[PDB]
Amino acid sequence: EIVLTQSPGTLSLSPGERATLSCRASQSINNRHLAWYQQKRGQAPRFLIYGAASRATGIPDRFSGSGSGTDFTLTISRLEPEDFAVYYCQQYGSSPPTFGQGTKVEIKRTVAAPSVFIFPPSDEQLKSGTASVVCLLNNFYPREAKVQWKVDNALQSGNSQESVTEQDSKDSTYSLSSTLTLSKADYEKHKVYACEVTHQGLSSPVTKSFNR
Amino acid sequence: ASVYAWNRKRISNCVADYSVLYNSASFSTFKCYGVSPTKLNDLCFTNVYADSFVIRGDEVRQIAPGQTGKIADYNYKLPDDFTGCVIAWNSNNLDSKVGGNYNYLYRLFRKSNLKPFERDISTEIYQAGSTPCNGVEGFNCYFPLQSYGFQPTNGVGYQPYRVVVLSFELLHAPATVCGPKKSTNLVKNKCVNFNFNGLTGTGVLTESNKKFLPFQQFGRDIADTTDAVRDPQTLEILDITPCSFGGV
Amino acid sequence: QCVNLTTRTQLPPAYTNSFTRGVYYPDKVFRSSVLHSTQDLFLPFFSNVTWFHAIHVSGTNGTKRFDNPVLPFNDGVYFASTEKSNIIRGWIFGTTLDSKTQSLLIVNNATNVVIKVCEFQFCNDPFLGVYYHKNNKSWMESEFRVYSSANNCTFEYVSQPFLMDLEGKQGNFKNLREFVFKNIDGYFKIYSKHTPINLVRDLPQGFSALEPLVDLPIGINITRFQTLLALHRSYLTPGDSSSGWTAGAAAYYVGYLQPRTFLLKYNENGTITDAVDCALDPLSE
Amino acid sequence: QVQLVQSGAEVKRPGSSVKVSCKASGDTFINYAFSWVRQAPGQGLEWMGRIIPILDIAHYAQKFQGRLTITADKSTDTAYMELTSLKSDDTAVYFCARVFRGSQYWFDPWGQGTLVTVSSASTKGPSVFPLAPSAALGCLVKDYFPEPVTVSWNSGALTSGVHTFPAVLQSSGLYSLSSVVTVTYICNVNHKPSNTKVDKRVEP
Ligand SMILES: *[C@@H]1O[C@H](CO)[C@@H](O)[C@H](O)[C@H]1NC(C)=O
Ligand SMILES: *[C@@H]1O[C@H](CO)[C@@H](O)[C@H](O)[C@H]1NC(C)=O
Ligand SMILES: *[C@@H]1O[C@H](CO)[C@@H](O)[C@H](O)[C@H]1NC(C)=O
Ligand SMILES: *[C@@H]1O[C@H](CO)[C@@H](O)[C@H](O)[C@H]1NC(C)=O
Ligand SMILES: *[C@@H]1O[C@H](CO)[C@@H](O)[C@H](O)[C@H]1NC(C)=O
Repeated sequence: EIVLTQSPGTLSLSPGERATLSCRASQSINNRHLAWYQQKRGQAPRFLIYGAASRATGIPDRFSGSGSGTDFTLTISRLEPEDFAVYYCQQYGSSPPTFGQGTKVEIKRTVAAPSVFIFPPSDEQLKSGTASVVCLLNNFYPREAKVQWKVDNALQSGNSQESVTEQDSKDSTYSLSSTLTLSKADYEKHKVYACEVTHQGLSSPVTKSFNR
Repeated sequence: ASVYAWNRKRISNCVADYSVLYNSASFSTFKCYGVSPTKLNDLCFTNVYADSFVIRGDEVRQIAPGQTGKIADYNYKLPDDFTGCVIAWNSNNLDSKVGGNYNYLYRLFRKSNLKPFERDISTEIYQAGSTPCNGVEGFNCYFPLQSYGFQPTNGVGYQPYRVVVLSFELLHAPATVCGPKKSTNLVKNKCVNFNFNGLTGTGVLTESNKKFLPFQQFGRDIADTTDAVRDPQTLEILDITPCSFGGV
Repeated sequence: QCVNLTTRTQLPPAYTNSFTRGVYYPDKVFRSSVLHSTQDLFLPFFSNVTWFHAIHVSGTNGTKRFDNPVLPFNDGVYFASTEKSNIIRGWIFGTTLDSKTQSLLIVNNATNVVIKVCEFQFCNDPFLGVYYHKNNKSWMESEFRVYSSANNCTFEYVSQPFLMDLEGKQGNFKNLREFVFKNIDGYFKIYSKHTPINLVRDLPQGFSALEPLVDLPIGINITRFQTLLALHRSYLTPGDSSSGWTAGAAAYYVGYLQPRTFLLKYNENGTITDAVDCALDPLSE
Repeated sequence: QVQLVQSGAEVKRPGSSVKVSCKASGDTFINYAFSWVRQAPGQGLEWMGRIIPILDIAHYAQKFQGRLTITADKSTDTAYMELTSLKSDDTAVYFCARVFRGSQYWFDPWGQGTLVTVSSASTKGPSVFPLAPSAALGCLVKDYFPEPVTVSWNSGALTSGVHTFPAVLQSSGLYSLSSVVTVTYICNVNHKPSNTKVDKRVEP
């Protein structure tokens, strides 16, 4: 009645089966007092199920609530392309209404090699202390990735591990950029900057480079 | 206040006058149950109450010993043997608000008949059906308190009427709430009848030079016969002279 | 808060004799050169009243006496206030004093007299107290341990605010404040008579007619009462609140009234000069 | 349920309180209560307060008690959420929702969301860095406080597969709105408060 730790973390495997959305709690829940939600692309959520048994007004029969004790589950039979949002939880049986974390349901994509676009800084931005070298790893499905470089010994830290927030595309591909936020004094001191990423698809897809 | 949270205020140890309320030509209803509408300035009570609440025009009739309705049963229960008096008047000019006056509430749904002189401000979701509501609305469960929604453009039955239900009580304690005791002019040097607080009789009132102690009222002679009294209004000592008599 | 006052020297009490004192005015009637024989509740001449005191000797052990016990109120209480530093400041009348019934509260603090009737939750030892400040030369109030909670009250008689002295002057007692408390037909009558005194103890002989003071609209059942004293907490008494207090110097002569027939002598101005017991000796009979 | 609408993004600085409004269409307002919940990037939804319009009473949580002042406006069917002492950790999307009168309730409808991030330091315009080729079409948009920035490439002539990147919260007045299109063809970058044409021609 105080926490709603979500058991699943990612359901982007395949949108052609059911879901779990297990909303566990430390204390025993009341007589089926749980409310589900649906928030897509960071917008206004929508009410899904009240009482974990009945369907909400306007919500089709494509969903199905289950559970009567503490391990509540939400099964969505015949998952449709529209159901690509984050489902939350609301245990309204206790005094303080608390929420959970959710699960991002998306589509699956291959693990093809990313891109090695390199943009060395010009004289305008070099003397401004921002020797930015943007490198985005485009067209890779798994969010789990560790950006790495070849900054004069093995790699560097901070400037080579920016890891900007990669948005989701229509083909479930992402692109995290690692811009070199270092100063100009350290830029003309290292060796050729090779861009890559630690990934199961290809650990060294580096094709482009720039000396000094 | 509202109908479900009528705030009473007891007033004792005072000289209260009811002539400014009965002879006012400003109140709508002055139905005094039990006691008479007049002669109320001669009944000394122990402590009186004053229940205040705002209801509609068609709900003033429900404030009486013995009635049926949503207000007379679930909101305010007047006892069967009521000795006070109900006072009400129209207040549509200042209570109503253009666009809806949702500041005066009342209770529609309850679970049992209320008892006389009971104030229940509980706001739990009453179960209209047989299933336990457990504190959620939208499952055939209704909220007890409802809004009135006073609007100036309404009939006489949907107008605010401030009701002041004055209650009386004569307990074993000495009566404190008394009536206004009027007085007359000081008639002196004539065979008249005096009507002082504790003394009553006849005689000739004259001037006296006796200086009484500043805590007494009257004084008797050696044979337990009162002869000199003190005026209640002014701190003057009079001399009650026996009115002349004799035989022919 | 209810502070349990400790560190109090225990000793058996004493008893004195009321030498023809406690004869109030029976009725509100004026009379001159008459001998009226009333049948009201008075104090018998040469009675045996209990002698309470509250002193504080500065010896090795001394006598840290603070007498304020609950006494039965049968039909009347004659209360003397022989003191020199305004220690006694009021009483607490009631039946059980457990916040379950109405009780009478009559306090006389430095600001004004507060005569209220309520259902206070009185502590096991209610008392007042002032603290002497050395930095700022003044006698300000310190604590108010009369009660802890307050229910709905039915009477309030807050008088006009004034300022008392509250000084700890030493010497003989110079303030005698007699108080007779009665309860007949509900009306709880209160009598008072302030006469100068120049003695330490052993209340002297002399007649004193107590004039009526108030006729409060009360009548709640009263059976018991106590005493509200005030301790002068100086800078030489350290520790907690139950040990850091000085009893000062005070003594009261609470007595009990009973039905009796007295013969009073009214003077030319309606004042009582002497009285006859008519029950103590055949001469008075 | 009802069509709930909120106010606009009130971007302020730490040390200035604001009050978000929420209209009420459809049915009446003296019959259903409103509430407020925040949604921070990375955090979850935390209940803050719920005011009852008919009873004129409100509630508060255990971590937001005293620091918030939630009122209502029964004249125009609007709810007010005033938060004093807006600290830097109060960056969250505040949603408006209608609840049922009672001890327990659920948020059936939802509002729009208001951004009140307290990071106001200056009003610096966009500074598109001229990314020299090694060698593709890339333009780094940094050194700007106001988050809303429109990115494009020759107004659709080159905008094809341009994956947008959110801005990382820097120290103050700096945001990294990186944007690279897969390979005149200039990167048309605009700004919402002050439209400045800093489009650099660094195509290889
Ligand atoms: C009563 O009123 C009269 C006239 O108003 C006045 O002369 C008199 O002193 C008053 N008495 C008291 C006790 O107030
Ligand atoms: C009467 O007075 C004397 C005087 O000291 C006292 O000792 C005694 O206790 C009192 N009571 C009785 C019953 O003698
Ligand atoms: C009001 O006073 C009466 C008198 O004793 C008491 O019975 C009653 O409980 C009091 N009311 C409250 C709310 O305490
Ligand atoms: C007052 O209380 C006492 C006991 O406390 C009882 O004996 C007496 O009868 C009571 N008197 C009245 C009038 O209730
Ligand atoms: C009685 O009063 C008169 C005048 O009022 C006064 O001269 C006389 O002294 C008084 N008697 C006494 C014993 O005080």
